[PDB]
Amino acid sequence: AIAQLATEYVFSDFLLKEPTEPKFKGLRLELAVDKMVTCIAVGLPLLLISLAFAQEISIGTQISCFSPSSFSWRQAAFVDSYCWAAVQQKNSLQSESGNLPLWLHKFFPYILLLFAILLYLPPLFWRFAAAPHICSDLKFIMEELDKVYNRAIKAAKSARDFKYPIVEQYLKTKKNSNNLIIKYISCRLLTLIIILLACIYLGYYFSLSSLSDEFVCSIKSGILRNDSTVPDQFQCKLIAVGIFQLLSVINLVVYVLLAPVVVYTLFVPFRQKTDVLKVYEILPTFDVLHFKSEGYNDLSLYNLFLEENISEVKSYKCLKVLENIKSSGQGIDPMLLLTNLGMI
Amino acid sequence: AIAQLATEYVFSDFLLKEPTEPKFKGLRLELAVDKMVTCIAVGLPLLLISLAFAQEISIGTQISCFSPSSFSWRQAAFVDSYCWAAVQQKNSLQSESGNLPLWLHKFFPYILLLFAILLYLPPLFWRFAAAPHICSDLKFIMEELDKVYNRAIKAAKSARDFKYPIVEQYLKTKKNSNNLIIKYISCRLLTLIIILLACIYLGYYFSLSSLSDEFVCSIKSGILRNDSTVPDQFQCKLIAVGIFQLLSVINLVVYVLLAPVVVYTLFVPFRQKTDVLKVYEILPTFDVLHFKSEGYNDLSLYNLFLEENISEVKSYKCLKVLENIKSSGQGIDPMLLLTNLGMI
Amino acid sequence: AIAQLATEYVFSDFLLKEPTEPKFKGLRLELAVDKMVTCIAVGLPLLLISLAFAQEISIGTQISCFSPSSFSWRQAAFVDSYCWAAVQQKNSLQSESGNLPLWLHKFFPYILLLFAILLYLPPLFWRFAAAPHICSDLKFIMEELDKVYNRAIKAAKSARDFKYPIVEQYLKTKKNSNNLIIKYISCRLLTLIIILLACIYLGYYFSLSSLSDEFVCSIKSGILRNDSTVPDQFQCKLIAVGIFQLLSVINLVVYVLLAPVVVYTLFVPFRQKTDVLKVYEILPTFDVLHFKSEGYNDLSLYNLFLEENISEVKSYKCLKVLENIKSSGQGIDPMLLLTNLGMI
Amino acid sequence: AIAQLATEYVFSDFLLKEPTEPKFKGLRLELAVDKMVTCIAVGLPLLLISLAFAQEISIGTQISCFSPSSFSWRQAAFVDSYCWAAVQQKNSLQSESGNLPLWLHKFFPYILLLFAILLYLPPLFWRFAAAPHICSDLKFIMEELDKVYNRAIKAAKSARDFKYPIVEQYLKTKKNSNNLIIKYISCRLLTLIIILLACIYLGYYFSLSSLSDEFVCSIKSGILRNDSTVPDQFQCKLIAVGIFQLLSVINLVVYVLLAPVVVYTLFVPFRQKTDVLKVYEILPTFDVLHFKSEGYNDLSLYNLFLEENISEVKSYKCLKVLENIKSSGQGIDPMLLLTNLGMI
Ligand SMILES: CC(C)CCC[C@@H](C)[C@H]1CC[C@H]2[C@@H]3CC=C4C[C@@H](O)CC[C@]4(C)[C@H]3CC[C@]12C
Ligand SMILES: CC(C)CCC[C@@H](C)[C@H]1CC[C@H]2[C@@H]3CC=C4C[C@@H](O)CC[C@]4(C)[C@H]3CC[C@]12C
Ligand SMILES: CC(C)CCC[C@@H](C)[C@H]1CC[C@H]2[C@@H]3CC=C4C[C@@H](O)CC[C@]4(C)[C@H]3CC[C@]12C
Ligand SMILES: CC(C)CCC[C@@H](C)[C@H]1CC[C@H]2[C@@H]3CC=C4C[C@@H](O)CC[C@]4(C)[C@H]3CC[C@]12C
Ligand SMILES: CC(C)CCC[C@@H](C)[C@H]1CC[C@H]2[C@@H]3CC=C4C[C@@H](O)CC[C@]4(C)[C@H]3CC[C@]12C
Ligand SMILES: CC(C)CCC[C@@H](C)[C@H]1CC[C@H]2[C@@H]3CC=C4C[C@@H](O)CC[C@]4(C)[C@H]3CC[C@]12C
Ligand SMILES: CC(C)CCC[C@@H](C)[C@H]1CC[C@H]2[C@@H]3CC=C4C[C@@H](O)CC[C@]4(C)[C@H]3CC[C@]12C
Ligand SMILES: CC(C)CCC[C@@H](C)[C@H]1CC[C@H]2[C@@H]3CC=C4C[C@@H](O)CC[C@]4(C)[C@H]3CC[C@]12C
Ligand SMILES: *[C@@H]1O[C@H](CO)[C@@H](O)[C@H](O)[C@H]1NC(C)=O
Ligand SMILES: *[C@@H]1O[C@H](CO)[C@@H](O)[C@H](O)[C@H]1NC(C)=O
Ligand SMILES: *[C@@H]1O[C@H](CO)[C@@H](O)[C@H](O)[C@H]1NC(C)=O
Ligand SMILES: *[C@@H]1O[C@H](CO)[C@@H](O)[C@H](O)[C@H]1NC(C)=O
Repeated sequence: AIAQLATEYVFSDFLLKEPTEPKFKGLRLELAVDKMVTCIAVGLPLLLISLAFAQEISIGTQISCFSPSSFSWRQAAFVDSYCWAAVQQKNSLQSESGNLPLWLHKFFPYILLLFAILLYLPPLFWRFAAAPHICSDLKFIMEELDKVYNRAIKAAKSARDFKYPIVEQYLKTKKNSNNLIIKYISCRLLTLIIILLACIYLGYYFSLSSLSDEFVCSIKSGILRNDSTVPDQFQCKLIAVGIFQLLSVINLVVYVLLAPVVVYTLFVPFRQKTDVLKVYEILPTFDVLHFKSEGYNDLSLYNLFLEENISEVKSYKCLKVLENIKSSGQGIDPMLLLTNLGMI
Repeated sequence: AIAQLATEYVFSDFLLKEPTEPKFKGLRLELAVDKMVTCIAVGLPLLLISLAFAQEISIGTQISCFSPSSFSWRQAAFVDSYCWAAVQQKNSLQSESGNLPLWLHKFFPYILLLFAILLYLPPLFWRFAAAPHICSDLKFIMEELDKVYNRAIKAAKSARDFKYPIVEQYLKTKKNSNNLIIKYISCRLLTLIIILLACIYLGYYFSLSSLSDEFVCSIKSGILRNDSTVPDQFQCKLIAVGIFQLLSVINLVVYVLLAPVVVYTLFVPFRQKTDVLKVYEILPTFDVLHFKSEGYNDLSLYNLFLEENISEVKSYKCLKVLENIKSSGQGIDPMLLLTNLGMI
Repeated sequence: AIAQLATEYVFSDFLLKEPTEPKFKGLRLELAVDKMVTCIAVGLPLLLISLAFAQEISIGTQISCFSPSSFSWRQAAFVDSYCWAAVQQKNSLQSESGNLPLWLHKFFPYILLLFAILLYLPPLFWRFAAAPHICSDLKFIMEELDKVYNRAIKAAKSARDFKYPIVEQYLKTKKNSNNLIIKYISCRLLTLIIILLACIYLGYYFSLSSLSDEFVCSIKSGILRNDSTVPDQFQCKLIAVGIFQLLSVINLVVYVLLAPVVVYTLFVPFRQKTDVLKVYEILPTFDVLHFKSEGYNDLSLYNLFLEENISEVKSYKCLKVLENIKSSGQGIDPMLLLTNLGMI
Repeated sequence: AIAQLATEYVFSDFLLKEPTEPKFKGLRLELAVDKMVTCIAVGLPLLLISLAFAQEISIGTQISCFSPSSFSWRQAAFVDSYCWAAVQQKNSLQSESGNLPLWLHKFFPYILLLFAILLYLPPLFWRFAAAPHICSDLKFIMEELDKVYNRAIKAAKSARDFKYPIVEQYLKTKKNSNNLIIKYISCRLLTLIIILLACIYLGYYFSLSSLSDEFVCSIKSGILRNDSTVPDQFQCKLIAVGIFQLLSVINLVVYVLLAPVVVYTLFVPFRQKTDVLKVYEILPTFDVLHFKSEGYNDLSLYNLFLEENISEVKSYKCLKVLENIKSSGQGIDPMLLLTNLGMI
C-alpha cells in the first residue's frame, strides 16, 4: 500500500545501510550530503513508480478503448491490448500529439527506473573503486592520531610524576596525488548531468497537452483489414498519464532543488573549512602545522571525510573539548589534558 | 513491483554476497571488474524479464485473437490459448514473418534466462574449482608477509635497543604453473562468447518488422476441421513483443559496452602492473626482487588478486604509507618503520 | 516469477548448504563433482516445472474444449474440467495418439518431480548412512596429520636449538574394507540408471507428434448419454504440451551431458591420482610410504575425499608449499620447515 | 508450486530437525531407520495432498454439474455447490457406486491428513515420554566411558613415565527393566497397524471403477421440489478423483515397501549386533565383559542407540581405530593407546 511504500523508501534505511563487513566498522565512507542526494535521487523515482500504480489510486487496467456495444468483453480486451502494444507501431495509431507521447506514457516507469539506476551507478562505482582505499587511509590516520595522543598524555604524566610526524607527512604526500578527488568530482558531475537530463525529460513530459494520452487505434492489419463489422478505428485513452505528469513535476521540483546541492558538493575546496586537525596542534608530540587548504587535491577530500567521521575518535573529542574550554582561557591546555585521563 | 525488482537486482547485494563460510574471511576470491561483469550479465536479463511482465506495464494476457462476436468468452479463451500453444505447430498458423519469430516472442523470457544461466556458469565453475586453491595460497602469502614484517620490525627494535625467502620462492614456483590462469582465461573467453551470441540473438530479435507478433491462427484440426460456424482463421497478436524488443535492444547495448571489459580482463598481463610487492622490497628481512611481470602464467593472476585484496593487510598498509612518505624523502625508511610500531 | 525461480534454483545455495550441525564443521562430506551432478539432476526438473506454469508463459487454464456458443461459461468450464479428468477414463475420449500421451501431458510435472526425488534419494542415503562414518574417520586422519606435523616441527626446533605410524596403519586397514566404496558405487549406479530412464522418458515425450495434446472428448455418460442438445463430442487441446516438450528436450540434453560425468565418478580408481599423502613423506616423523592406489576399495575413496577437503589443513598447506619450492631445489626441506614456524 | 512443495517436504529438514534445546546436544534420540520411516509416512500423504490441488494440475473447482444453458452462472454455482454438500445427503444423489465413493472423493485430503497425524502420533509419544530418560541415561554412559578412557590413558602414561565398573553395572541393571523396549515395540506396532490400515483404504480407493466420481444430483428438496423449470436431476462429476487415485496407489506402494522396514525395526534383538562395547574391552580400567545380546529388554535398545550415536565420542573413535589397526597385529594395543594421546 501507499503507507508500506513510504515506510520502505523514506522512513526506513533505504540505501542508508552501513557497509555489511568488518572492514568498515563505524566508517560512513560517504559524506552525509552525498548520501542524502543519492538516496533522494534514487528512491524518489521508485517511490513515484510505486505510487502511480497503487491499488487505491489505480482504477484498473492501464488503457481502455471503448469498443462498440456489440463487441464481447474478450473482443474489447483484444482491442485494448492490441492498442497498448501498437502505441509503438506507428501506422496502427493516428494521434495529434504523435507517437512519442504514447511511447513516454507507456514507458514512464521504465524511464524513471532508468534514471534511478543511472543516478545509483556513480555512487556504486565510488563504493567499489575509491571507498576501500580512502577507508584504509582514514583508518591509518585515526590509528596514528590515537597513538600520538596516547604518547603525549603518557609523556605529560611522566613529566608530572622516534617522535616523527608520520601522519602529517602522509597528508602532505596526499596533497599531491589527486586521483581520488578526480574520481569524486567525475561522479558528482555525472550525477548532476543525469539529474539535469531527468529534469529536461520530466519537463517535456509535464508540458504535454494532457490529451496526448488519447490516441486513435486501428485494428485493421491482416485478415481484419477489410472486415466490415469492425469499426475503422477506436477511441483509446492511456490511463494514469495525469498521475505520471503530477509525479514527474514533483520529481522535477525535487531534482531542481537538489542540483544546487550537487554543485556545492562539486565545489569541494570551499567545503574544506573548519580545520579538524587544528585541534591536535596543541599536543607537544604533534607538529604545529595544518597545511591543508586551497587545493583541488585529495587532501581536501580527506579533510572533509575526517570532519564527517572523526566524532567517533575519543582523542579528537577530548582535544575538541579542551579547545572549547580554552575559549575562556581560565585553565591551561596541558593541565586539562593531564586531568582528563582519556587514553582509552 | 518495478521498484521491488530494482531494489532486488541493482540496489541490493545480488551476486555480491561474500562467501558464507569461515574459509574465506574478508577474501573476495573474485576481481572487482569480473564481479561487476558477471552481476550485470546475469541480473540484467532477469531484470528485463521481470519488468516485461510487471503488473503495470502488462495489460493482461499474453495473446488475444479477436474471435467473432458470436463466440462466448470461453470460446474466445479457447481460441487465444490454442493459438498460443499452436505458435509451435507450424500448420496451424500462417504468418508472413514465419514461425521462428513467434517461437522467439513466446519464449523470450526463457532465452534471457538461458543467457543468464550460461553467463553465471563460468563464474560458478571458477568459484567451485579454482577459488579454494587460490584462496589458500593467498592466505599463505598474507601470513608469510605479516610474519616477515613482524620479524623485521622486531629486528629493528632489537638493533635500536632461517631468514629464507619462502614467499618469494613460492611465487617463483607459481611463475611456471599456469593451470589457474588457463582456467581464468577459458572462463572469460566462454563468457565473451556467450555475450556475443546473446548480442546476435538480441539484434535479430530487435531487427524484426514488429508486425511478426501478429499471426493468422486456424482452429481447424480434428472435428472442427469441417465445422462451418467457426471462421477459417483468426487474427492473433502476441502482446509484449514490443516491450521484449525494447528490453532486448537495451540488453544488447549493455552487452556490447561490456564486451570490451571482458577482452580487457582476458588480457591479464597488461593488467598486471603497479607492483604490490615493490613496497615490501625495503624490508631488510625481505629479498629485493619482485620478478613478477610479462607472463601468461598464474603469477600475474596472483599479482592481480593481491592488488585487489591486499588493502586488508596492516603490514602492507604501513609499508605503502612509508613508501608514500619516501616520495618527499625527508625521513628514513627504517626510522619510519621503527616509529610506526604497527606489528598488530 | 521466472527470475525468482532462477535465483532460488541456480543462483542460490540450492542443495549446496553445508551440514547444519557442529559434527561436520568445514567438511564437505560430498565430492564437488557429485554435488554438482545431484544439484543439476534435482533442481533442473524442478526449475522446468516452475517455468512451464510461470505467470507469463502460461496463458491460463491447462485445457480448453471449445464448447458450442449456446453453452454458458459454466457449461464450458464443466466440459473442460470433465475432459481434464477424463483423459484417464479411456472410453470418454478418442484420440489418434492414444491415451498414454494424454496421461503424460497431464502428469508431466509429477513425472519430473518423481525423477528429481529419485535422483535426490541416493545422495540422501549417502548422507544419512555413510557420511558420518567417513566424516569421523577423516577428522581422525586430519587430527593425526596435524599432531605428527607439530611433533616433527618441535623435534626439528629442539635439534636446531611412540613415533608409531598410526594414521598409515589406519589407511592400510581401510585398504581391505570396501563397504563404503560399494555404497558409493551403488548410489552412483542408481543415479545413472535413473538418469537414463529419465532420458528415455523425455525422448519419448519429445518424439510425440505434437498433435497428441488435441483429443476428442465426450460428455455422454450417465443422464447426458442420450441428451440431444449436447454435441456428441468436443475438441479439447492440452495446453503447455509444447512447453513441456521443449523443457523435456532441454532436460534430456542436460542429462545426456551429465551421464558421462556419472560414469567418470563411478570409475573411482582412475580419479584416484595426485597423491595427497605424497607431500607428507618428507617429514622425519612420518613413514615414507603412500601405498594407496589401484584398488576398488575404500582407500581410494578416502584419498579422493582428502584431495577434496584437505586444503583447510594448515600443515598440509605448508607441506605443499615446501614441496612446490623444492621444485627449484635451491633450499632444503627441513630448513624450510623450521623457517616456516607454522605449528598453528 | 510443485517445486516449492518438494523443497519443503523432501529436500528440506522436514521432521529431521534436531531437538531445539540444550538438553539434547548432538543426540539423535531416534534411530535413523525410524526417523526415515516416520518422515516418509508423514510427509508423503501431505505431499500428495499438496500436489493434488496444485495450481497447475488443478483445472479449477472441485466439481461441475452441467446445469442447463438457461441457467445463469450463479444458478450453476448453486447447483455445483449444493451437490458438493449433498454428496453426504444420501437422498439428494443417486449414484451406481453408492455414496461412500463420493464421501471418499470429497474427503480424501482429510483422510490422508488423518493417516499422517496417526503415524506422527507414536513418534511424538516416544519423544515426549521415553526420549528424555534414554537421553539422560546415554549421556551418563558417554560420560562414564570418557572418564574411564581418560583414567586408563593417564594410568598408562604414569606407568610409562575405585576402579569400579559403574557403567557395566548400570547396563546389567538395565538388562532386567523393559519398559523402554515395551514402549518402543508398542509404538512401532501401532505405526505398522496404521500403515496397514492406510494401505487397505488406499487399495479400496484405487480399486474403484473411476466412474464413481460421476453422480446424479437432485436439487428438489424444499420449495424447489415441485418446480418445473428446474430439471429433475443433474450430471455432476467429482474432479481430481483420478489424481487422488494415482496418488493413493503411489502412497500404497510406498507404504507396502515401508512395512517390511517397520517389522525389521520391531525385531530389535536381530538388529542388536556389532557390539559397540566390544571395542572398550581392551582398556585395563574397563572390565572385559559385554553381556548384551539375545534379550527383549531395554539393553538391546540401548545398544542400538549407542551404535547410532556413538561416533561423536572421541574415546570410542580412538578405540575403534586401535582395534582396526589390531587387525594387522603389527603393533600393540597399549602402545597405540599411549601414542595416540587423545584424552580430549
Ligand atoms: C534523457 C534525455 C536523453 C532526454 C532528452 C530530451 C527528450 C526528453 C526530448 C525533449 C525535446 C524532444 C524533441 C522535441 C522536438 C522534436 C522534433 C520532432 O520532429 C522529432 C523529435 C524531437 C527532436 C524531440 C526528441 C526528444 C526530445 C529531445
Ligand atoms: C533543469 C531545468 C532547466 C529544467 C526546466 C524544464 C525545461 C527545460 C522545460 C520546461 C518546458 C519545456 C518545453 C515545453 C515545450 C516544448 C515544445 C517542444 O516542441 C520542444 C520542447 C519544448 C521547447 C520544451 C523544452 C524543455 C522545457 C523548456
Ligand atoms: C544463441 C545463438 C545460438 C543464436 C544464433 C543466431 C540466431 C538468433 C538466428 C540469427 C539469424 C538466424 C538465421 C537467419 C536466416 C535463416 C534462413 C531460414 O531459411 C532458416 C533459418 C535461418 C538459418 C535463421 C536461423 C536462426 C539464426 C541463426
Ligand atoms: C556483437 C555485435 C556484433 C552485435 C550487433 C548486432 C548484429 C550482429 C545484428 C544487427 C542486425 C542483424 C541483422 C538483421 C537482419 C537480418 C536479415 C535476416 O534474414 C538474416 C539475419 C540478419 C542479416 C541479421 C544478422 C545480425 C545483425 C547484423
Ligand atoms: C521411467 C521409465 C519407467 C520409462 C519407460 C519408458 C516409457 C516412457 C515408454 C517408452 C516407450 C513406451 C512403449 C512404446 C510402445 C508401446 C506399445 C503399446 O501397444 C503399449 C504401450 C507401449 C508398451 C509403451 C509403454 C511405455 C514406454 C515403455
Ligand atoms: C540416453 C539416450 C540413449 C536417450 C536418447 C533418446 C532415445 C532413447 C529416444 C529418442 C527417440 C525415441 C523413439 C521415438 C519413437 C518411438 C516409437 C514408439 O512406437 C516406440 C518408442 C520409440 C522407438 C522411441 C524410443 C526411445 C527413443 C529412441
Ligand atoms: C482406515 C480403516 C478404518 C479403513 C477400513 C476399510 C475401508 C476403507 C473399507 C474397505 C472395504 C469397505 C467395506 C466394503 C463393503 C461393504 C458392504 C456395504 O454393504 C457396506 C459398506 C462395507 C461394509 C464397506 C465399509 C468400508 C470398508 C471396510
Ligand atoms: C497391505 C496390503 C495387503 C494391501 C493390499 C491392498 C488390498 C488389501 C486391496 C486391493 C484390492 C482390494 C479389494 C478391491 C475390491 C473389493 C470389492 C469390495 O466390494 C469389497 C472390498 C474389496 C474386496 C477390496 C479389499 C481390499 C483389496 C484386496
Ligand atoms: C481484403 O479485401 C481487399 C479488397 O480490396 C483486398 O485487397 C485484400 O487483399 C483483402 N485482404 C485479405 C487478407 O484477403
Ligand atoms: C469433415 O468433413 C469433410 C468433408 O469433406 C470430411 O472429409 C472429413 O473427414 C470430416 N471430418 C471428420 C472429423 O469427420
Ligand atoms: C437414454 O435413452 C436411451 C434410448 O435408447 C436409453 O437406452 C437409455 O437408457 C437412456 N438413459 C437413461 C439414463 O435413462
Ligand atoms: C409442491 O407441489 C406438490 C404437488 O403435489 C405438493 O404436494 C407439495 O406440497 C408442494 N410443495 C410445497 C413446498 O408447497
